[PDB]
Amino acid sequence: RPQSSSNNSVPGAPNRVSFAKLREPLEVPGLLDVQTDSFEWLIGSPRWRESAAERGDVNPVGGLEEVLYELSPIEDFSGSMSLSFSDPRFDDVKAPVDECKDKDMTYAAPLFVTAEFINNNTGEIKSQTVFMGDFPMMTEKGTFIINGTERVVVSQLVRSPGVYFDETIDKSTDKTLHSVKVIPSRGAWLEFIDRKRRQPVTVLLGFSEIMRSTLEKDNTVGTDEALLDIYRKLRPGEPPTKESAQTLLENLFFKEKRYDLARVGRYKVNKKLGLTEEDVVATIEYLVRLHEGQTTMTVPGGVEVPVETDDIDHFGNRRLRTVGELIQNQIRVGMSRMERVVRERMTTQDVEAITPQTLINIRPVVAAIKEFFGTSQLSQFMDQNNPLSGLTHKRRLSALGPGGLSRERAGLEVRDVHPSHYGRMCPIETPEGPNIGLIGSLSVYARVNPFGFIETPYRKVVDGVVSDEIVYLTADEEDRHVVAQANSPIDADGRFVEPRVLVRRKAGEVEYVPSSEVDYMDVSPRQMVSVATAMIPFLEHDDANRALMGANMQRQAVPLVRSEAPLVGTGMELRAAIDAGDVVVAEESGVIEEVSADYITVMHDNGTRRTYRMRKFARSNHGTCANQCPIVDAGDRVEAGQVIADGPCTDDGEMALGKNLLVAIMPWEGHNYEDAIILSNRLVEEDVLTSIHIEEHEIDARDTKLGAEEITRDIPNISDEVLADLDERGIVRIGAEVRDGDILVGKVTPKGETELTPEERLLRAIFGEKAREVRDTSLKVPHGESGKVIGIRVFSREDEDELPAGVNELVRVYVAQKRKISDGDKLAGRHGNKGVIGKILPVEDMPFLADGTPVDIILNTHGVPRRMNIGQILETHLGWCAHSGWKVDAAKGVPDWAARLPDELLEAQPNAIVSTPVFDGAQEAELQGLLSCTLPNRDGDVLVDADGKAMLFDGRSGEPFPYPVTVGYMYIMKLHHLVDDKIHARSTGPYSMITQQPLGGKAQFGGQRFGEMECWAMQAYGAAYTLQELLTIKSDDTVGRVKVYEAIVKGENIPEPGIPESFKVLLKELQSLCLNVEVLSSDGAAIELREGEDEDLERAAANLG
Amino acid sequence: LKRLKVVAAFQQSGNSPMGMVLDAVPVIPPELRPMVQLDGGRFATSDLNDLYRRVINRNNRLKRLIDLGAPEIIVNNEKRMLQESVDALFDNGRRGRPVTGPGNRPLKSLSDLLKGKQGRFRQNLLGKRVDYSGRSVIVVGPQLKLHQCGLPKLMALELFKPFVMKRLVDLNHAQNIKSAKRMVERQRPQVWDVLEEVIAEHPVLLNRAPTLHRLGIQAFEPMLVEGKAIQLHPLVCEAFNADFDGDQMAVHLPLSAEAQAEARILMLSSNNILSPASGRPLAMPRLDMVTGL
Amino acid sequence: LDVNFFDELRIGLATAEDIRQWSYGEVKKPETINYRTLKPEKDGLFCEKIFGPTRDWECYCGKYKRVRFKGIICERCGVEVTRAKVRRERMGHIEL
Amino acid sequence: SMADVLVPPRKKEILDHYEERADKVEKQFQRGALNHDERNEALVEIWKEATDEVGQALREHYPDDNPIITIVDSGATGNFTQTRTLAGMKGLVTNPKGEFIPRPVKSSFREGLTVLEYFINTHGARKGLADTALRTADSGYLTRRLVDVSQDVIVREHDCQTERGIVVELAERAPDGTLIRDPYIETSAYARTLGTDAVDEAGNVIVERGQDLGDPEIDALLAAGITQVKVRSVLTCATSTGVCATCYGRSMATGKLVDIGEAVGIVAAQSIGEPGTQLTTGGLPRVQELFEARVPRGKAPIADVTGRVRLEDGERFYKITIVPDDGGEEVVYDKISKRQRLRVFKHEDGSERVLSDGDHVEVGQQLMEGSADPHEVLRVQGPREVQIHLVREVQEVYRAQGVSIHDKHIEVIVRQMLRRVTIIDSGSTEFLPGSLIDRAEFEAENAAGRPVLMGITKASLATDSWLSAASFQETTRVLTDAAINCRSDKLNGLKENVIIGKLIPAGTGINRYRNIAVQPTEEARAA
Ligand SMILES: [Zn+2]
Ligand SMILES: [Zn+2]
Repeated sequence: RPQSSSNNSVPGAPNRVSFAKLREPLEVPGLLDVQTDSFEWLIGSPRWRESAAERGDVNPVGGLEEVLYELSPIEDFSGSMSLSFSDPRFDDVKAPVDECKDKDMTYAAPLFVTAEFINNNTGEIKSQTVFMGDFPMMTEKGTFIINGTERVVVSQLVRSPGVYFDETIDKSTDKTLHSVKVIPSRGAWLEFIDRKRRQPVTVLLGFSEIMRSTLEKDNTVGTDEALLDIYRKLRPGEPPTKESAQTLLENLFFKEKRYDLARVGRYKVNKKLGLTEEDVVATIEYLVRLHEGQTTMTVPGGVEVPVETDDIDHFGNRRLRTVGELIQNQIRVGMSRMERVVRERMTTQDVEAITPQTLINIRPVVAAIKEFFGTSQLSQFMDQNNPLSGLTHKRRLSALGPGGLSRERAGLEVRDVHPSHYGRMCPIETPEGPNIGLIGSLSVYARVNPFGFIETPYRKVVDGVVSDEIVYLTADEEDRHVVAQANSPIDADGRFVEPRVLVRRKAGEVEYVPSSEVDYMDVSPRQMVSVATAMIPFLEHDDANRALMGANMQRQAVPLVRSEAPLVGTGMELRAAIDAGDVVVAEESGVIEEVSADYITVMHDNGTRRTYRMRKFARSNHGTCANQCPIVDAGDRVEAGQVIADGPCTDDGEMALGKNLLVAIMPWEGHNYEDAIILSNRLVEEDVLTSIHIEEHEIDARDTKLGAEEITRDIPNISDEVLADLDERGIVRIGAEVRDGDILVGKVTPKGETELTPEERLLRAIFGEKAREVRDTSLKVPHGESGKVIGIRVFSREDEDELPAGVNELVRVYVAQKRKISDGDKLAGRHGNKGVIGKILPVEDMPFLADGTPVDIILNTHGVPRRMNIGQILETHLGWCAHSGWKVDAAKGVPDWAARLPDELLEAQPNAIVSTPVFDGAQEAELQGLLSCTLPNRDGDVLVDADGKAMLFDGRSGEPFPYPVTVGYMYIMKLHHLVDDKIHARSTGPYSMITQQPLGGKAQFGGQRFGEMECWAMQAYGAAYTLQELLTIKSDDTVGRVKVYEAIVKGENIPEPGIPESFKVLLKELQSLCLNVEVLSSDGAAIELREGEDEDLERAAANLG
Repeated sequence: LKRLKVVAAFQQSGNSPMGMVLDAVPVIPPELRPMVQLDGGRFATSDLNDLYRRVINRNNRLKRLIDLGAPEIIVNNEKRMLQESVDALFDNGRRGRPVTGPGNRPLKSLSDLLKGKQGRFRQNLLGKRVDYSGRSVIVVGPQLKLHQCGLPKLMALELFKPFVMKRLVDLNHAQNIKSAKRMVERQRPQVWDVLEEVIAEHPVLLNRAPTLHRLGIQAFEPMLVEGKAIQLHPLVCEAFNADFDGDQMAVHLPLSAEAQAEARILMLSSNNILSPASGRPLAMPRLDMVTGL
Repeated sequence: LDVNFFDELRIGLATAEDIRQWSYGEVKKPETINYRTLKPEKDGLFCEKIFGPTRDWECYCGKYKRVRFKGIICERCGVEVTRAKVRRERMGHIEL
Repeated sequence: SMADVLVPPRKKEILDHYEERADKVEKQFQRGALNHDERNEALVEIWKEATDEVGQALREHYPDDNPIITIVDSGATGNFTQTRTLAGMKGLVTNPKGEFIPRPVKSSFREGLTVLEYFINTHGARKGLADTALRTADSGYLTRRLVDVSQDVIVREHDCQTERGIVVELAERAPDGTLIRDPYIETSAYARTLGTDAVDEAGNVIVERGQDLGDPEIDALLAAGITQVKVRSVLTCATSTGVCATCYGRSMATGKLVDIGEAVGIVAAQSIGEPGTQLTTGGLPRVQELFEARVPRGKAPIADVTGRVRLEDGERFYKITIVPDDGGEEVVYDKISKRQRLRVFKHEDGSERVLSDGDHVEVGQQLMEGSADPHEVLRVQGPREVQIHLVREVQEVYRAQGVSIHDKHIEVIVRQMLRRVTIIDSGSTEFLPGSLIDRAEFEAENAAGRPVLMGITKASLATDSWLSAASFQETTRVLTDAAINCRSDKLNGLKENVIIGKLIPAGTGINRYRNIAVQPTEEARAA
């Protein structure tokens, strides 16, 4: 295939012709490597062993091996014995992935280590294989299964350990004062101690003149005074010994168990100064040299050290803790607690009968792993709306979590784009809300260091000749060399065609320098953008805010019942879908032996067989439908890497998040007013925006005060007609159509005899009914839900099924809903243009082209220009070209506008899929040229003119619209904000037992929050009775609400409101604070607040007669 | 002077200063500090139960130490722990490190219920959740008159449910009111005529958060509309700052004659054209409308 | 039962006499409810003898469950038979 | 359409020309004859000029019936800066720190940006979004404090019949016979009740007192050559609590005189806070600085008394002395930094110039350029002056951002700031020294006290309602003090009534409207 076709490296890839004018020197690495490489490092896998042999240190050490080598010399106070660890080994997996998801298990493999005990008294050596617990495993997709739910461990942005200098300008005299801080990996931080203010610089002991005047504040005599002042200043506890507290203080700067030298941190301070105490002294010298400006730093043995301020937001000072390092740290905690247990068990026991099995207790380790994957903010519910959301979730770089910074502590300086993020963290894709700047995404080519620093590939240039040698540079290393943009003319032999190339300066500035002085060059124009950002066509034509919204909304697209790849792509779609994993890929080449909707089996040339089972109508974490379908036929030959089956939001292997829609940019009768969107009813009738949403309903039968609940088909006061779709157990039947209020699982709960109505008790006593009284607790379909039952799963105590204490039976019902696009659903393009459907018109109402084709979607003109996304227009134009095909006129030779076009874009067939990579995409002039050579329709009519505009008829009156309207094809996604989920209404419903206000939330059938600002609005209107009614009889007035319902049902006047329960609760809280709060009447007496019990009894008794 | 303010305060008010030292701690009723079992057998208690429990355990151990004739150092340690636990009960973290639960989370004290934006003062008193209310996504209403709003049929049927039941029993569609409830819940076809009847000239309130000024809440005459989306008049968007990107709005049904009168008169959409701030027209045309004219 | 005629709301320090007058009893036990029976333990934070019954007109021991007994105090378990509503208005106390 | 976006024909030559200027600045910096801040300053002026020029050529090349032009120039939506960014060029982009980057973005989003231009643009876009996210929270907080201070202010009576008011400028007399209309007429003159009759020097009163002062009244006043009008406002209103309908004047929403039940403090707080998300001390923190009555940063002193000025010249800072003309002792100021410029003003001799040595200064004349301390203005110039000053400054901040808020709304808050006085000497009464007592209690119980300016927060916490004060801020402190002082909350206010479920004492809730007899007439019952 030609160089113009994108994704030439992927077998069976669709042919998508690219407008890119620049060759791609380096392919995109595995987009999941940020996960899999880290976890393989933690395990010490053979793959990581090979990678570390090639590109890593000569001595490889895995994460587990590192923790064990740290913990290996365990010695007691006597030193007569030691217990060592080594050689981490893993068994096979307890259960496969689908079984763990189904059974609510944890995907894990047993961990074993070799434990060696030595007895220095008798010389015995006891080597024993110890079971260290079930170790949660990472899947091929870069996830974990914890309690059956798939989870992603997000990489965390933290500061590297080291010494960081800054100068602060004081308010007095505006003087320059340099403040220094030393960040350890573990242990207490130091400043120029551990939160103790007033710490003298003199108590620890031009340049020597300011240090000399600094030394004049307190005299120093001997090794006593300074160490006693440090001892008493450290802790307020009564001084035990000045000397012994001096040595115990010396434990803080020396002992590796207390003060842990950071391997990465030691590399940072060493790379800063020199190749302990000498580091401290060199730090004082660095600060002294910072007091009076110096471009060189000197110390004993030190040389070639620059003196400079340290920017703590720079990516040389800011590293990543990947999944492997986070797990390694929690393992270190658990192993430390286990080591305390080991030292505790060593001193007291019989040294002859001890074994490594006896000393080792794995409870704190397993509890550490459990507490991590369970309770950690970095262990996250995997976001699967579509493959792109999960993929970007695995590449997410988060600044929050334990060890990071809080949301409140985050200022605007940590959020904004830093110049060292280039090629490392995408400047575009970040959350739009309060998390902006605290959550990034890894850039397409970026890679994490063994120390946790993000690198980027660069092209090494020798004497102005661009080479194919690739070098990965840290931001530190990038701040030395001069790096050139990827867009620049080059000779066919690798020479730089222009005399000089533009560059990024070391400080983060822009400069122009001759080619012989340029070191490195960008590998790709998309190097800086993330995966989702790289999928936005004409990204360079959109402003950064709108492009941010587009990148974020692609992750919100819902899988449609049928996926359609976009006519206008950037070329990132294929690798995005493949690396995401939700597509099925052939591991080995061969021929398809058999193919069904259930599975594909491929016969390899070895005679071996591989069968791939399809996920069919599976419910994702967010309720979208994950459905795989084979794209291969029986006799087909496939290759390793080729896509066998499409997944959710995939068409022939490429990410397909939406549909190509015929668009018309124009105001239409106020129905597209203010970002509202108009759709053709065709999109409803032909199901082009339709999606499947699967809901999991769960109910259990447990033990109560009055005894066990029962799941049963026999429900009192319930007709046989509404029990029709239930089986003999009372569970709805597979294939049943369930609607609002229908019974899913019948359940009864024991009731008390005091809870019967007087009439019910009259029946029970008259007929001598059963002693068991029950209430109908059956699981019912919530409001606004419809669908068919696609699955039933049932668990019982009668079997071996593990259930929580008290729970006898647990049944889950899965309901699948086919959702056609509706008024109120949210749509968006890739450029950040978005809105809700405000009208869905009959097909005959839509504006239609001269040939009678109705447009699919009408976007309002006023929305486009001010949002500063013009790509949506550009794409539209290109879309139409790709839709209609084109033939460029070469008869007299290639026109100058097509000169830079590859020979494959000089003509295209109708419905041609096309790639316009970001920053390399289709140029303005080339697009304008293509608009002229567009092929006609079946009648020879050219429907769209050279401007991109067509003449449309009004489908209502019939008159033609007087001016040509821009029409074309735009790629529109159905966002996961859907009116079916949003609509909620309540007249009356459940209330809280605590505050006696209506419950909140739609799932609870809750009421709307009327807040403080809404009360301000009510008061500004002067509406007293509306405000009082809202806050009394409509909320917490317990008698007022029932009496109001009576009044409405009887057609009477609404009664006078009572006293809110909130005020009584306030008084009870004040009293619980020992505040005596009494409500005084006019005469000065204290009123007592209660309610008469006889009223309900008088009415209830008079009811019968 | 500063000492005189507090000493004189205790002198004139009749407060016995002995009230600052407590021999008995009140206990709040259990419904305000409930305990509910979750799915999975676990139980969930308000932090108040753990605070009270710590005070109880330390107090009972103090009694045991007084009976056992323990050393004065041990008894004193228990007394200090008791004072610190009552401190954590009243105001947690005001002195020392706060008492924490699992995950090293400071427990919420009695003082925390009265403080902050999430306390019982701000969001349990000045505002509350209400009945006869709903919400949905808003779409543009161009065919509406300024005093009207489109209401999704099911939303209106739920909001007006008691009125529809009463008018349903007035006619013979429902035998009694309970069967009327059963018919409205099942959406029997007889309810749409009656619904359209009770809707008539009964105003509803629409609100879009945040409410910046009183025009953030306005009264409209609802009319039954197709679909699940609320249809909003294009002229009030400026007042609500309503863009249709997925913005949602809330509906509230005034019940009493006074509330309905306030909606029709005070808060009606067409009765407020002008900015309450500058007096300039808000319901004035903008965007496409301007273009057309 | 009462419209709001409230003229003013007064707040002052509560003495131990006030706290003991508010109290329907002293909470002497750390226990909450029984794990097997889901019944509030006696003299606990949820104890029914002081804070009131959990179920309408039902004493803790079960000798009286019915409306006929309304107002009486059970001689066995000491629980008043009344509406469980009172469980939100009834304060306990702790003797330090 | 891509065709509908027109590109300037000379863009390449314009940008090349200004690039040659920029290259000259580069050579100037290479010689060491230019400072780095001066290099960036010159480059920023160069590329500002270039962006202006490509903007001009852009507007020149566009036909007026073009859709992109039509949309902006009709007022429908958008502005021409967006059109220039789209078609012409993006221009200078801000640093992460907020500084302009010396290299502009020369591309337009029609051309598409290069990699480096896009990356640079992300700084300004990102910091913009973040700054919006914080600004909404801060504006909401200021609105909440405005509500808490003003929410009990309602219109309690039709007219208090006070003759007090303020002078408002209707116009200025140019050297020509023409009359220059006052820019503040919309928010100052318009929608006020006339305090005293406006009479032209040539004849009859054109507008009677107690009139709405609408556009017809303003046009008749200007046609009659009336350059000033005295109006009634809530600042001068004589009602003890709340304000009278006649002093507050017209309700902005209804267009008629404000109704009795109306609660104008909440309307005022909402009217001030609703635009607050548009405010970018120069910004919204200046509004908070004024409403909180904080001693401003960059304080500019004022003259305590009329007299001659001895100006002392020094390198580090200015030192000012004043010899009064009444015969009193010299008032000696000091500690005026050299970064503070001298105030330019009209002296008593009738010249427009900077403050110089040996001038003559009147009472309250601003000595230095900056923001005056409203506390000092209160002592020197009296209580009625600080109201005008504060309203004018707040209105300066809100007008500089293009937001139109009428003066009366600010006057409700400012009125709530002056409500109390300090007791310096107890004398015969029971007031404690240094305590802040309401003006009504101080005058009725009357012995020595002085007017005090309070921040809206401090004035809020000083309310007579402990229940209301506890729900605002510092709940623990409020409840401790209220408990020790055995305070009794009178339960009259719209926040207290909301808490206990009582009709708010405003609008339909006041006793006049609340209790009313309604019965049909005999004639109607007959038919
Ligand atoms: Zn009993
Ligand atoms: Zn007045």
